[PDB]
Amino acid sequence: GLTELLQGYTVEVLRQQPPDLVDFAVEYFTRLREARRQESDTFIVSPTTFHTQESSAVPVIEEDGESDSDSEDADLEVPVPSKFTRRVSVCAETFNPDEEEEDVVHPKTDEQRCRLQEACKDILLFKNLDQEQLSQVLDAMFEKIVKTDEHVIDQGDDGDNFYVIERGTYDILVTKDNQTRSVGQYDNRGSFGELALMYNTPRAATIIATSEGSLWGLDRVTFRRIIVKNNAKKRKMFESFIESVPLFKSLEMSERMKIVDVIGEKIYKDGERIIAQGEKADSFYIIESGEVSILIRSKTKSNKNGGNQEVEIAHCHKGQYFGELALVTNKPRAASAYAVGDVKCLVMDVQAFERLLGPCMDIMKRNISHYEEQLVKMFGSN
Amino acid sequence: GLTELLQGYTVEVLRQQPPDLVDFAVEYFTRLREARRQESDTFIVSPTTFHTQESSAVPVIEEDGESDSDSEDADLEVPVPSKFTRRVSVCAETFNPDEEEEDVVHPKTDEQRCRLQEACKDILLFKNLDQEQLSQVLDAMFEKIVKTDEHVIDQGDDGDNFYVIERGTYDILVTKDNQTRSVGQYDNRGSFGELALMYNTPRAATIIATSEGSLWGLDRVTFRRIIVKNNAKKRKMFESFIESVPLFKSLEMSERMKIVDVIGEKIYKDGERIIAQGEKADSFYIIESGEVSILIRSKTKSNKNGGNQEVEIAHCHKGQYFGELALVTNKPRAASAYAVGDVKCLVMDVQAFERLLGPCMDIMKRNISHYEEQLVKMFGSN
Amino acid sequence: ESVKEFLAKAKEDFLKKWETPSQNTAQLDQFDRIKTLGTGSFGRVMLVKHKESGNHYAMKILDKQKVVKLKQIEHTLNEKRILQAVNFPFLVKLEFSFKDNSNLYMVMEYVAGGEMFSHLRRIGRFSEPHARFYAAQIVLTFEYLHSLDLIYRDLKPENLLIDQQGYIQVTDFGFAKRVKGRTWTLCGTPEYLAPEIILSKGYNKAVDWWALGVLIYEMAAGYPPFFADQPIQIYEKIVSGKVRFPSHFSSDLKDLLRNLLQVDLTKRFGNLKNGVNDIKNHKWFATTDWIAIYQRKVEAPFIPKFEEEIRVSINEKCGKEFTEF
Amino acid sequence: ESVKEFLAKAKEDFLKKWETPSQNTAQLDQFDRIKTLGTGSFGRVMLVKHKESGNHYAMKILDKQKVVKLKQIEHTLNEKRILQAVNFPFLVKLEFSFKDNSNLYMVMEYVAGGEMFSHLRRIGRFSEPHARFYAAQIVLTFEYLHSLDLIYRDLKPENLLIDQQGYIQVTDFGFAKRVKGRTWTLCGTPEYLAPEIILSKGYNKAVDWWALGVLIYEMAAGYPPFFADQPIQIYEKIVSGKVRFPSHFSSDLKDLLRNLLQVDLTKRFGNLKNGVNDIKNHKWFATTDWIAIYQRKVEAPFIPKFEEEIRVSINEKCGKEFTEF
Amino acid sequence: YQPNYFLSIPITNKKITAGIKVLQNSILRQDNRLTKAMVGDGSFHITLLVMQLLNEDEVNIGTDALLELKPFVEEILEGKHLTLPFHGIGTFQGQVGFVKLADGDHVSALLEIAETAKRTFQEKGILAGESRTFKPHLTFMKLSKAPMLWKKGVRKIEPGLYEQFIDHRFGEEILYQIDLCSMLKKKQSNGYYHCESSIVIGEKDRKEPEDAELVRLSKRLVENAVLKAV
Repeated sequence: GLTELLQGYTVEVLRQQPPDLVDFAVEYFTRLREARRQESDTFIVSPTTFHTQESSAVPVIEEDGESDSDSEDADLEVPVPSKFTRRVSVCAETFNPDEEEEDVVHPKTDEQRCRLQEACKDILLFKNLDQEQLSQVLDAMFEKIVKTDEHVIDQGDDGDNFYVIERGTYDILVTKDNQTRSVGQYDNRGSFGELALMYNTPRAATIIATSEGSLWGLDRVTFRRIIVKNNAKKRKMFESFIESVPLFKSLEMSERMKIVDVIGEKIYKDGERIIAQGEKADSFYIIESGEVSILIRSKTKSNKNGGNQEVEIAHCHKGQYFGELALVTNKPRAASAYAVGDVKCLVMDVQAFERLLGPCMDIMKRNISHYEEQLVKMFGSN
Repeated sequence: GLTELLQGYTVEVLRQQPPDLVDFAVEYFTRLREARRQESDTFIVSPTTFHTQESSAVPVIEEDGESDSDSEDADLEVPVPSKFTRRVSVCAETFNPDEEEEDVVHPKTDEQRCRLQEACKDILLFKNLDQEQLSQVLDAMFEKIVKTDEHVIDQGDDGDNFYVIERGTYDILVTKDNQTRSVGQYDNRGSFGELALMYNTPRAATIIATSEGSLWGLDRVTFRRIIVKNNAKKRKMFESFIESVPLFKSLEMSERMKIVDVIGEKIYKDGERIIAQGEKADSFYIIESGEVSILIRSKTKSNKNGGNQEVEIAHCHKGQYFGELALVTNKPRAASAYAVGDVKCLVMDVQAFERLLGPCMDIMKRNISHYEEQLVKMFGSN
Repeated sequence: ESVKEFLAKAKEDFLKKWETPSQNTAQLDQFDRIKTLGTGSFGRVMLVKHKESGNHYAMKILDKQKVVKLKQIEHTLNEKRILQAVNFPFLVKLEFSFKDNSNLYMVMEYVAGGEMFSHLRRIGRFSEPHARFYAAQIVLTFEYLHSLDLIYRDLKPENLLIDQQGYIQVTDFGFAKRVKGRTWTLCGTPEYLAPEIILSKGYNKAVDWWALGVLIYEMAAGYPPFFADQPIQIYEKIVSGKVRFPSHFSSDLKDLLRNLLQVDLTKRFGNLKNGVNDIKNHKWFATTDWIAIYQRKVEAPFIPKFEEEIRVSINEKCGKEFTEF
Repeated sequence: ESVKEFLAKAKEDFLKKWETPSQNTAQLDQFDRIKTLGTGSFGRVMLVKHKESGNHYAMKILDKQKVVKLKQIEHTLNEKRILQAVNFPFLVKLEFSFKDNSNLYMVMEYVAGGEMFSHLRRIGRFSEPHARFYAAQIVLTFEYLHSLDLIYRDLKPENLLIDQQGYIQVTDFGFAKRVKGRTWTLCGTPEYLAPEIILSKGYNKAVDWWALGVLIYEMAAGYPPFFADQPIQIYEKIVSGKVRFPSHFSSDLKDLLRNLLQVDLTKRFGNLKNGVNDIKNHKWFATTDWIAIYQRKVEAPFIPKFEEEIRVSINEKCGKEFTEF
Repeated sequence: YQPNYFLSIPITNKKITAGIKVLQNSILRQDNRLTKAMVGDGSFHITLLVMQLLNEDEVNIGTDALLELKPFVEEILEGKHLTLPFHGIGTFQGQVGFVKLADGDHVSALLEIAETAKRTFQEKGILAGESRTFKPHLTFMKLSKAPMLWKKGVRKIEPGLYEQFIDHRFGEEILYQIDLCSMLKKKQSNGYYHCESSIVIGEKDRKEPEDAELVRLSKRLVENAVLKAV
């Protein structure tokens, strides 16, 4: 195409006669380029994707739901049932009965003490205590003031004291299994916890004050010691009065104690009759204080008549005994006996004496070298 | 150019093997069109000069003219100073001295006249004139009013009057050779032209008024006539008083005139002493008016003492004379003489009289028939 | 009679061992260890076997230090002195005793038998003949003990064991005490307490006989004579002495029991002039062969059915007081 | 003495010619005419010669008409009457007088000599002897004139001629006047005026003597005694009479001059008692032979060195007044 | 005079002679009895100068004169090839048919070479040249070559016969070889005239021996394109 290109330019140069061949070439060749066609505008483009999937899966994992718990659950009760049938031996605190060596002061008015006595009449431990022990015991009772709403005793708690109400009101409660019942009330009167005076054991009920009140209390240890000490002193004393009685000298220690165990005491005011002539001789006496006058109405001396008055055969004092013949015979009393002043005698029933030691005559013979002496004493002159 | 243009393109096509013929042509001819660098700019600054010159001397000269200067210097030159000038005669106008026969009225206040007198004191022609003549002369002075710028007198002009300034200012000028000098001024005072009163002669200076003024003037002819007339009258009068004196009768006319020429006059107020007794007798008197009392103190009459008072020896009147003895002796005055009222006497000195006429004694003898008479008159009784 | 012989020889044998306790006898390394049945609510009792002889015994473990607290430490030091000094066929035996820093170990005999309480409660009550059989054994045991001035004080089904021969064997001498004169501790079991104990009047041998009356009654009835739900009521009944007998109780039995359960000491069997013979000669015991029961030749009416590792302290502690042992 | 003789005969001769003036004497046709020296500033004087005798004369031409103006016409008609009546050796001579329509022609004698003014000025001043020589001639001339009561009044070098014989010849009688008594015209020459003339006091013979004093002074000094540049000052000096004499002036001269230049008429020489003898007998004139000087026999000290055609009027004019001539 | 020798410019451009062969054949298919009038294959030439060489010495002299002519022709061309364009057909009075030499600057140069040739040969003593104007042409047929044509009515070349080739560009011959040819001797095997001698004008022919190389061709390509545009 080179010769044809040069020829086409030359033909137009010859036709047009341009004065400037270089400018004419620029224009001619530029125009020749222009004629060729053609520029094209870019097409709009759209993107589309198509796909097919053919996969089948055997395995899948499925998890569903949630766990929520509203409240805690009580544990199941044990299947096994246990039953107990056994009681432990009880035991109080020990104590040297025999008086250690003299080594409790709680004031009380006559009305208060008098009221304490009344409140204690029926309590078995107090019921048959002598005058003295009861006094020492009341002496030992300490006061306990309580403010309303206060717990005197609480069920289950260990017990050490017995209480007498002085003032106030109280509610009594008893819990049985899971239930608690307000079972009864006290209104300025009452007592409770007597068992505590025996040994230590759980309180069986709860007592609460419902007002300001006052209670008299007694501790077991104090109560037991007062009583034992006193009874052990009494025993030693009874023992002595039996021991100094010559008729009983052949008695063994244990035999004297059997007597001490059961022997009685009696107080007589001056002038009152102790033994009446004629009635049946059931017991004998041992004077531990005072004096006794033995009288006989001299009639039973002949065949019908005489004296019919009063004659003193004997006159006994501390340590002596009378009524001894009831131990060796069974005839009505020979004479009467009257208290000369204030008297205190140990009284022993003859039948009880025999059941315990056998007949008195055998005891008198035990020691043969004194048998005669004894016989003359019992059936003799003086 | 066509083949060569296309050859450059075709060489490059063959060398470069372009893929497209036409695009390569556009680029080639565009770059060839760009290629030409032909346009150019030239700015020229250059120094052009001629290296050498040849110098030849020139004889020419240049001159300038100074500004004109005008100066005047006062010059004095004396030519052939001589001291040889001939002197010409002078002559005033003639006049018949002897009074023709009574046949000038210019008013003047006392101050004006009094001032004229003062202005005239030193002028020689006026200097020693008697009271009367001076009065007549001032009477004759006419007034001349002058307006400023006016010439009172002009140098060279003939002169006829003498002037006294009354009012005004004046400039005096004097021309010497070709020069005129304003030499001096007058300010309401002055006089000039005195020479004009003597004879006619040229004015020696020029006087010009510089304001309105007034001058008193006096014409020569009037002035000379007043004076001559008066002196010629006085002479005739003196002549008469000498002539009627008998002692001088033998005197010749010319001899009396010599006396008249020199004789004096004196005025005496009533009572004043004219001659004192005792002083030297030098002159004699001739009463022309009034009276004179001659007294003598009568002591010079014996030998020591007496009268010593006043005695009147004689009493003279108009026409009489006294003191005559001074003419014939040389002894002190015999008596005193006093004026009796207003007196006017002619006084003649004896020594002058002798020098002029010789001793008086000879004159008395001239006429011998009267010699005795004369002698008795002079040395006689009365 | 031989009764006197036996007791005389008995007191001799006892006073000898009583006034010279057999202290620390055997060595702990002669005995091994088997089961460990000895819990409950106190003490540590574990079974054990012997070496050479290879016998079975019941060893009570009492930590020398464990003592000092509790309720008492003498009711034991004393308990040991008694078990060691006594010898009877119906009484348990202290076989071996020893201590040292461990200190106070009781090697009791062992009878693989049954409890009296369990047997009685199961069958309800024993026939009178069977009850009389056990009773005789307790009467004889009390006669022996009282012969030595020792009181048991804790009689009750719970403290009685039935051995493999069907005879009674008494256990637990916790309250046993040698007393010549009178004593005063309020102890025993509620149901079995004597009036004098409850009231603190002082007492001795008579309480054991009262307890026997209670024991015999319960065996023949199934329940104790003074039963009640509240301890207080039990005691008030005990003090009143009033007793009501079941319909089936025979006359001889009622009579014997009225005499054993006597609140009045002047009328209580065992406490009177003849002592234990008032009981032995009672019509209820007429068909009883006392010697036979003693020699265990009679045929019992019932044959019963048949852990950790502690160490010493390598040093003796509370031995500065438990010397006597 | 002959002095009186001479003067007497002199007065006679004079009074005769004075009271009968010799009028129109000679005829104009007897005299010819030569040079014409007579100008100056007034009058027409021309030289002339005579016929028969053939002499030389000086003829003054005074036109009869020319008169009437000027200053005066009598100071001439009078001048003529005097010249004709007087006769002295040292005085010029009126030889012939005549008039008619021409009228008044003066035929004065002629001396071909020199002027006194020119001579004095040239040599400055004369020696006293020479001055005395001329002075004597003037004294004698004044004595003659005063003898006839005539005063000259114009003495001065300018009016004096020195003839060929060396003697003085006085000219110009312009102011000459016959006066017996006193006269008054103020005339003369400034330098030579007398005080009395300047002051108008009246005067006569005394002024001629004063003038002589001035004349003698100037001859012996070369300048006048009261000289000054201004006329006024000259007169004031004249009136004061004060004079200063040159050093060379002799005593006799000074004295004579103090007496001639006396302002005081009572002391002026010539005016006193002896008149002219006070002068003739003065020591300064002692060597003077008065007769000798008069006869001109003395030898003078200095011998000096040695136009148009007018007509009448054919008719007499101003002759109707100038009769006397 | 009758020449027997000539200077010949052989036609070596195969396109020219092939085009003439076509022309001759087209005339012959129109009238086959013009066969012997056609100039022979291989004989095509331009006559530059005719002459007489009348003996062996003169034939040698001609050869010498041809050799002497070489530098003169090189001088005349002034470093440019002489290109002879053959275009169109003409006749000399209908008896001689020829391909025309195209007008251009080459014609004057060719004439100058012919006149210088004439002078060179005459100065060696050879009667050469003619008085008639040099009018170079490329003969393709002459009726005189076939005398029987008159004898049978064909007495001029019919202008219609070559009508289609009237403005046919046969091609361009560049002057290079000049042959001294015998008119009367037996023709060469290839059909050309018997040649006594030859010279070559070309250097061969370049201003510079060294290759441009091929730079000039751009001149040939451009000049040919311009000629075609006209």
